[PDB]
Amino acid sequence: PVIKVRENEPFDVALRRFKRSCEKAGVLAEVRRREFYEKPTTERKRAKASAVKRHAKKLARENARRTRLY
Amino acid sequence: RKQVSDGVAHIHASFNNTIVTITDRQGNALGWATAGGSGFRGSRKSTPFAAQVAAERCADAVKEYGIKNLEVMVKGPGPGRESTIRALNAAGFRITNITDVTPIPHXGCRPPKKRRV
Amino acid sequence: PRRRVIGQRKILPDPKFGSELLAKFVNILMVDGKKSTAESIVYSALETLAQRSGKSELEAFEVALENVRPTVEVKSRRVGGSTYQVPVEVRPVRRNALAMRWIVEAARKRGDKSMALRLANELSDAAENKGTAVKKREDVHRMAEANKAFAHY
RNA sequence: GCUUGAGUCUCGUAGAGGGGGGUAGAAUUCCAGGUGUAGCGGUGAAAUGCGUAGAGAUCUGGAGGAAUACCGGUGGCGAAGGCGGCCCCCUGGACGAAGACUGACGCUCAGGUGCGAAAGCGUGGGGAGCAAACAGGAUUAGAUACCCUGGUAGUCCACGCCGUAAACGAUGUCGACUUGGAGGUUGUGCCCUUGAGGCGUGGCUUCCGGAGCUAACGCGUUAAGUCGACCGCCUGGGGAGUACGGCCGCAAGGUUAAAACUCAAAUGAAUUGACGGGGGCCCGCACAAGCGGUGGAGCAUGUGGUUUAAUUCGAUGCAACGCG
RNA sequence: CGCGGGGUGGAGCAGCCUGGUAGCUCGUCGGGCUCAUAACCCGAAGAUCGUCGGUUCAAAUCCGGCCCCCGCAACCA
RNA sequence: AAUAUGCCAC
Ligand SMILES: [Mg+2]
Ligand SMILES: [Mg+2]
Ligand SMILES: [Mg+2]
Ligand SMILES: [Mg+2]
Ligand SMILES: [Mg+2]
Ligand SMILES: [Mg+2]
Ligand SMILES: [Mg+2]
Ligand SMILES: [Mg+2]
Ligand SMILES: [Mg+2]
Ligand SMILES: [Mg+2]
Ligand SMILES: [Mg+2]
Ligand SMILES: [Mg+2]
Ligand SMILES: [Mg+2]
Ligand SMILES: [Mg+2]
Ligand SMILES: [Mg+2]
Ligand SMILES: [Mg+2]
Ligand SMILES: [Mg+2]
Ligand SMILES: [Mg+2]
Ligand SMILES: [Mg+2]
Ligand SMILES: [Mg+2]
Ligand SMILES: [Mg+2]
Ligand SMILES: [Mg+2]
Ligand SMILES: [Mg+2]
Repeated sequence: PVIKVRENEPFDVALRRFKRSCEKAGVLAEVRRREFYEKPTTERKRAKASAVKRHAKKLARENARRTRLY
Repeated sequence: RKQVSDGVAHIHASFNNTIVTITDRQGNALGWATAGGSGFRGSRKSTPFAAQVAAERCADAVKEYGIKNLEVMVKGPGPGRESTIRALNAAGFRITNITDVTPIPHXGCRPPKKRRV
Repeated sequence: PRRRVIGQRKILPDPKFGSELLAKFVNILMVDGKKSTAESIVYSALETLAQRSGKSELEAFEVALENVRPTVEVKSRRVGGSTYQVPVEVRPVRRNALAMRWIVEAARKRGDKSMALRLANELSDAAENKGTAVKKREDVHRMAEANKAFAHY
């Protein structure tokens, strides 16, 4: 997440580009993940749960595409 | 007393406090300021405004070295990553490099057990 | 309420000067619905302050109000364990209402004789930042400055 | 005798499969030093704790241990437990294509033997981080807990022992048959690789669902469908997986496994409410914003209580008490 | 039996060693929040100091005994 | 952030 302010690059846009570079690297997500230790059982359980909810959401999405509401 | 012109600003923003340190390009610290030393205790010590105040105070404390431009290296996940750099540029140093140096172990040790509040 | 209020109630400008600001002042000073007494007291205070100073009654009243008007106050927010004294900027109508209310509180708590005398003296002190009203505004701004860390919300 | 079960060989394939050895970078910690000042660290707040003996921060150089970010994937392998940096040596299994070979050599399995997470035990090492025990601070009526600051065993290695887990897809192993769809992964064939395309065929794996089954929930070609072979296991709840006795163990304990009494239930799945310090969307002077009260004073009035011969009876959470 | 202490609201403790006056916590009472209780919040009262007798202008205090309660010692033969 | 309890047939 290292940036270089270039020629004729104002401070605000340099900071914005730095923000987006940090998010692209995802650093804060990893730090908030590593703040505590979560057991391998918890890791596996929550990974499975996230995958299950993603699958359910996408099936509900492209099923309700074939549904009229009003 | 010594003139350095080109400095490096390490921001260390944890979830509870922001430490801003201006050094030369050798790691020799020239000054520092902290959100807790800027008159903030507890609930307010870890807010972007507190980080802004601390960065401003550090900038003013490092004035006689005649620092013109700063590299910037940011560490930690705290709120003091944003307002601190804003306050540095508002103070007036030419910010030429902004880097995130947050420690990310490539595994590493075992983190503390998870809280149950 | 959970819906929304209609437009504010129409207020008839006071007869002597035709200022709805002074009408609101009279209403705020009024007690037990005795508007005649409130208007007489306000008018006596206004003429007395105009004579002691030199300014027109209306402009002198505006100066006294402006020296008391706040700009940011503190409201309570809940997160946990403690409360946030979040500083919020005030709208001008609330500014004038608060200034009038603080002036009237200070005037009532003053220790003179006739309430017209109390109000004239309090407004005169506000004309150079001395009254309990300007003290209250001082307290409000310094409390908001102390809590400024919570402003981002 | 036969080959279609079972197995061997030939060629390749994909993989955190296993054992041994080496190494890599990131990071925490510690040690030495340089710059550098009064805070740091922590919390819902706080304090214990660290710091002017110069902490925290930042830089340089070492030391050592543990785990391998990204790749990373209801992805892969393994009989299960489980296995994830990179490299090398030894090594097991699966799978595909074509052919040849052996010719029922098969399936299951009481007793037996082996493997078997974590914790734990023995000996010898190791010890960065984390952390039972422990101590202090806080919270609280208490708080021998959650939270905070430290911290030992232990997590790590070699060998030996334990042999238990919600050891779980709560679903024994093997075989055959019975509509589909969308994927994922790994081979293999055809053509046109004519744009990584389609067209098949194998293996494993994920979700939905059909007939059927099921008490229902649900399962549904990876069956809980239709059958066959063998084994294990159950017979109301509690007592009790306990006691006694065998066997195993160094111990913790594991395994096998009752009884007397006692109850008329215990239980599973769904249904309607109610409730939640569960979620979403709302509303009400519910809060918020204001104004004015009560609670203090004297009096009026009602009530409770005392009192009296009687202080008539009734109302007494909101929704009784200037009430009948 | 000797020696050192102790007797203070309902309970536990201070105060007292420097004679001019008795406090803390819990508890009790009254009200408040609650549907009600506990916790909690706000107010109040409570002991004239073991006891007798002295000293002193004044004794919880100083003194002498007396009463009860602890502690140490009660030995050598 | 703290937020314990509720035995009188129906
Ligand atoms: Mg922590
Ligand atoms: Mg057996
Ligand atoms: Mg172990
Ligand atoms: Mg032990
Ligand atoms: Mg050991
Ligand atoms: Mg050892
Ligand atoms: Mg250690
Ligand atoms: Mg403790
Ligand atoms: Mg701890
Ligand atoms: Mg078992
Ligand atoms: Mg398992
Ligand atoms: Mg499982
Ligand atoms: Mg089972
Ligand atoms: Mg078998
Ligand atoms: Mg498999
Ligand atoms: Mg299904
Ligand atoms: Mg069944
Ligand atoms: Mg047993
Ligand atoms: Mg036995
Ligand atoms: Mg209100
Ligand atoms: Mg009363
Ligand atoms: Mg009253
Ligand atoms: Mg009556």
